[PDB]
Amino acid sequence: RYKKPAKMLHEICIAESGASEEQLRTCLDGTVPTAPAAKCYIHCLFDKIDVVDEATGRILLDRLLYIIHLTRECSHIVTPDKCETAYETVKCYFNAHDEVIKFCHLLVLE
Ligand SMILES: CCCCCCCCCCCCCCCC(=O)O
Repeated sequence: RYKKPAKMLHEICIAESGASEEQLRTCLDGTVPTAPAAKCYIHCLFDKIDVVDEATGRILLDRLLYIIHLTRECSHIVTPDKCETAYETVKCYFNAHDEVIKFCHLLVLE
């Protein structure tokens, strides 16, 4: 609605990743969370919304934006670790403060 599906994504992904609320809560000032469990929380989000490329593991950023210049390079990031791939993609694309806080608010708060 879209607060209801995001709240559920957050609960499922906190469980799967083992990321604490405090670790994720760092997003409130616009900083992309850096804790290994928090990086895995981000991958879990992409996996649950089905925005992870089956072929390569690239993050399908344009597909994410359907769900709500720089998209193509950031959507072609592949690392040996799925959590690092998710973290590097967000860092690349959501490089502005307000961009991060908006998704943070959607996932993290009431
Ligand atoms: C801890 C928050 C920071 C990470 C959030 C920024 C990058 C990805 C955001 C995922 C959006 C999930 C909302 C889509 C779910 C839906 O469509 O219902």
